[PDB]
Amino acid sequence: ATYAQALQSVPETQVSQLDNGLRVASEQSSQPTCTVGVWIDAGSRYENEKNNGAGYFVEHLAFKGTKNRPGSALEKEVESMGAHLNAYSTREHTAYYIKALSKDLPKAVELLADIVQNCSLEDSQIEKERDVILQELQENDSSMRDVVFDYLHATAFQGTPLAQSVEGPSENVRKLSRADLTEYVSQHYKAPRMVLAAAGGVEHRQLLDLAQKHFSSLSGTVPAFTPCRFTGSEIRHRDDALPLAHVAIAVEGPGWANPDNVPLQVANAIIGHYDSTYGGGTHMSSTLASVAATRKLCQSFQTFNICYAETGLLGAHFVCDNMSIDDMMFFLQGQWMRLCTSATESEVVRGKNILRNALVSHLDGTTPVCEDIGRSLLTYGRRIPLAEWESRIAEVDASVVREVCSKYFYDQCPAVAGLGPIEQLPDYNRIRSGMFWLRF
Amino acid sequence: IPFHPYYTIKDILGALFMMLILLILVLFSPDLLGDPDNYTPANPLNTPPHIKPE
Repeated sequence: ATYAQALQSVPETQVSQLDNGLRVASEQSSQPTCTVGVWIDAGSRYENEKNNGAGYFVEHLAFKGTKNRPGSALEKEVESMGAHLNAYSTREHTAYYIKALSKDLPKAVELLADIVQNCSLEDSQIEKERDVILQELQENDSSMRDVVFDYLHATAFQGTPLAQSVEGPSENVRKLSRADLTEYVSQHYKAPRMVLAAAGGVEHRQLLDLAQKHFSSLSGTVPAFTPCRFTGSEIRHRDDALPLAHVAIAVEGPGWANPDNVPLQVANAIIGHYDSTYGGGTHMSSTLASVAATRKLCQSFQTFNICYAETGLLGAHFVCDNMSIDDMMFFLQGQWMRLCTSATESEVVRGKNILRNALVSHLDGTTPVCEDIGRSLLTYGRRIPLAEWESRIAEVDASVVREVCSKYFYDQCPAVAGLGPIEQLPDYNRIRSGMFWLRF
Repeated sequence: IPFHPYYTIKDILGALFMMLILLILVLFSPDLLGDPDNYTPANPLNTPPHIKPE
C-alpha cells in the first residue's frame, strides 16, 4: 500500500462500442449501488441564435413524460425503487443519470432508454415549462456568481456560439415551438454522440446486453462545432446597490487535449482558494490567500480552469467589497507573474500534491466516477487511468510550470467580467499592463 | 478614468507638439518675436525709436 500499488489497484473502465455508435462503459468495484447515465455531446455550444436554450428546455421536459410511460408514471418507477434521477446540461455536454441499486440495473437502463430516445414533448407541458424557465432565469439572475461567469463567457467568446448561455435568452424561451425541440432532439441526440457510463456494481457484459437490447433502435452508423475565438474584453455591470463585487478574469487556456492542462492545473493549485470561513487564514501557503486573510481583502476567491474542446477559460474569480478590487487585481496579477517568472521547486511540489489529492478525492463515490467516465469518453476519447494522471503530475517540475505559465499568462489580453460595486475595478489598460512585468 | 494609463501619454503628445513649435521657433526664426534693438548695448544717451515691451 504505497500509493502506486493502490493506483494500479483501481479497477479499469472497460469500453465497448455498439453498431449505432453508443459508447458503453462500466467500472465494477464492489458496491451494491450504481450510477448509470447517458452523456450526450449536445449543449449550448451547438445551438444557433434561435435554438439557444433548446437544450435546457429538452432537459426540463425529459423527466416530465415519455411515450411508453405517460407523464408522472415515469417518476413513480424512479421513486418506487428508490432511484434518484438527475440531469445536468453544461455548455458542451448533457447528461441524464440515475443512481439505483445493483439489482435494479436492468430496469435502470430501460427508464434511461425511454428518456433519451422517445420523449413526450407534450404541448401543455411545454407551455407550463416555459413559465418555469422564465422564473428559473430570474433565479439565475439573482445568482451573482453564475451571472458573472455568463458575462465572462459572453465577453470572451464574443461573436461565437460559445458565448451563448445555457438557458438561452428570455426572448427565445417564449417562442421555442415544439418543432424546434423535436428538430434539436433529432440532430443532437444521435447515437454516435452518446456515452452510456455506469459506475458502481455493474458488470460490463450485463451493461452491453442491456444497452444492445434497449438502444439498438436508435439511429445507426453536418454541424460539428467550429473553432471559437478569444476576444479579450470586459463587461462591467455597475450595480452599486449590490452588497459584494463579483469579478472574474480569465485568459485563453488549453482544451481537453493539449496536456498543458496538467501543469496549469498545478499552477492554479498554487494560487488555491479561500473565503471568509476558512482555517489557518494568514498561515496558508498561497501568498494571495495569506495576504487576503491578513488584510481581510476578500470574502472569496477561486481559480477556475474551464476548458472546452477547441479552447477554454483559465483564470480566477474573486468576491470582495467595493474598496478592495484594485488591491485584489494587483495581488492576483502579481501572483500570476511570480509563477511565470520564478515558480520555485517547493511551490511546484505543493501544487503537485494538491492536484494529486484533487483527482483521487473527486473520483470517490459512484456518481462522480460515472460522471468522470462519461466526460472522459466524450472529451478525451478515453477514460484516462489514475496511473497516467500520476505520471503526468510527476513529469511536471518548476521549469515546465514556468514555461507553460509564460505561454498562457505572460503578456496576454484578458477577458474580465465584473458585477456589483465594481467602479474601483482597474481600467482595462491597467489590467492589461499588469499582465507584463517591466522588471522581467 | 485613471490618470496614469491615459492622461500621461496624451500629455506626452501635447508636450511633444509644444516642443515641435518651440524648437521650430528656436532653430528657424530665433529673433522672431524679440525686437532687434535688444542686440545693441544699452546706451542711456539715446532713446530708441519706439519703446515697446514683449
